[PDB]
Formats: sequence, structure tokens, C-alpha cells
Amino acid sequence: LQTETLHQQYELVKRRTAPVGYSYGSHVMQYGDVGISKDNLDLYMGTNPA
Amino acid sequence: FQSGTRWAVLVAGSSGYWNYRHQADICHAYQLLRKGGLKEENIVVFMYDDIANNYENPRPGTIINSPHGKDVYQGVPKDYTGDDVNVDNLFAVILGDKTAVKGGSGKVVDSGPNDHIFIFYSNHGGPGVLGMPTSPYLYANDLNDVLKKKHALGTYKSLVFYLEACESGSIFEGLLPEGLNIYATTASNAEESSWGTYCPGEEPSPPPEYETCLGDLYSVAWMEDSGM
Amino acid sequence: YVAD
Repeated sequence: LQTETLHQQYELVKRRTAPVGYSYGSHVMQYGDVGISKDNLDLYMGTNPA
Repeated sequence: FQSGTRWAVLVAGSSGYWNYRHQADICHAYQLLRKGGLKEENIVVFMYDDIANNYENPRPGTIINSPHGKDVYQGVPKDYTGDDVNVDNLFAVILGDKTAVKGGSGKVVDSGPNDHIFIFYSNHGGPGVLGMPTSPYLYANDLNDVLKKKHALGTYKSLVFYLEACESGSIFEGLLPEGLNIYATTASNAEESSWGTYCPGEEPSPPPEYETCLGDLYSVAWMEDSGM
Repeated sequence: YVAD
């Protein structure tokens, strides 16, 4: 259980999507007001208490 | 705590059984956001709606977004389907203008200045252009213009855009200014492909006879992350 | 894999 920001999700998504062994993959980018990425994901996607 | 309303616009830009994954991505995103507490009335769904009962679908009436995933189609509202998945309706929805909608549910993002908005698009793309299952296609300049308009209306506090398509970086790079309170990420840079995942012959593979990918890597990356 |  922990807080996740937009920035943290971007990093996780970037990592999973990146090429490894120089096969397939793509390079996740970010644009606009990157300062917003400090926001908790819950502000946009809510919280599934699970 | 946040006292504003959370809205989402979910857009699959393609049609056809071979494009199963884009509508599966969007249905999964719908279920995730509902589980997070976003209300159905605030989530606007664009999907051609030719997948769940496509004759090529090995499991009639369902859509899955991972090899052992649960159905994500049940419960998804049919806001804009078939030929109602078009750029004019998309823009009317984003701008919160019911009077500019043509066909479909009429649900729009009639948001207030303290609200948050999340937009997720998944499909096909090329430099400067995103697919739609109708003419016209969704061009980068037009999309950025409608985001600028929305900012001019002032009807959100901040907006997040997740974008899945080939050469998707091209849609925002040098076009999306700072100062709109918009944060966007893209599956790829402006010059490379983005990839499907859960594909026949790859690990992990879809169930037998699907012969189509169940999702897209950037898309399931964020949705599966949000889930855990 | 299929591309987008």
C-alpha cells in the first residue's frame, strides 16, 4: 500500500515499454506541464480500496 | 481531499477484428476507472463496438485485455459507437458541448474549473495523425487546437492525456505548450512504432484461435500498474 | 508482435 504519482506511473510504464536486447519496444515520452506529474494518480483515476 | 469531479474520455480509434486490442484497452480502462470511483455519468466511451460479437471472437459477447483477464465489456456504456465515433463528436465531448453532438448518447465533459479530466486514446497513428473509424482522421493540429480551446473555456483544473499509437510523440512534440495545465504521455517517440502485446506466438499468448493481440504494451502497462 |  502506497501513494503513486503520475510521474511514478510514467517511469514504470516507460520501463515496461522500453526495448530490451534491442528488440521491439518503444520510448515513452512526456509533454506539456511536467510539474503536474507530481499529482497523485487518485486525483484522476480515483482509489480502488481493494 | 479533492472536492472536484473526475471525468474521463476513452477513445478507441480503430475498427475490425484485427484491431481487437484497441477496444479491449478502452473497455479495461473503463472498468479500472469505475473501480476507482469515477461515476459512469462522467466517463465518456468511444468504441466502434464491432468486437464483442464479432464472428471471429472465440468467446462471443466478451472482450478480454490479457490472456487470463476477466470480461471487460460488460457494463461499458455505448456513448459513441459505430459511425458516431467521429472527430466532431470527440471534440464536442471534450468541450462539454451537448448541442454540438450528432448521434450517440449526448454525454459530454461539461466540467467545472476545479475538475480533473483524463483522456486515453488507443489506436493507430502516424506522424501528425491518429486513426478514427470514420472520416476524417484525427490530426495533431486539430487535437491541440481543441485542447487549447478547452483551456480557454477554463473548465478544468488539470488534464492528463495518455496516448497509444505509432509515432504518437508526434502528436504533442512541439505542439502542446506548457501553461495549459495539461500533462501528456505517449507510447512512443515521433519516429517509431508502438506495439501490441498478448499476441499469438508471443509469451504470454492469447487463448487458442484468437489470432489477434489482446492489448497494447503501453496501455496495459499503465492499466495493470494502476491495478496493483 | 503487431504494430500500431
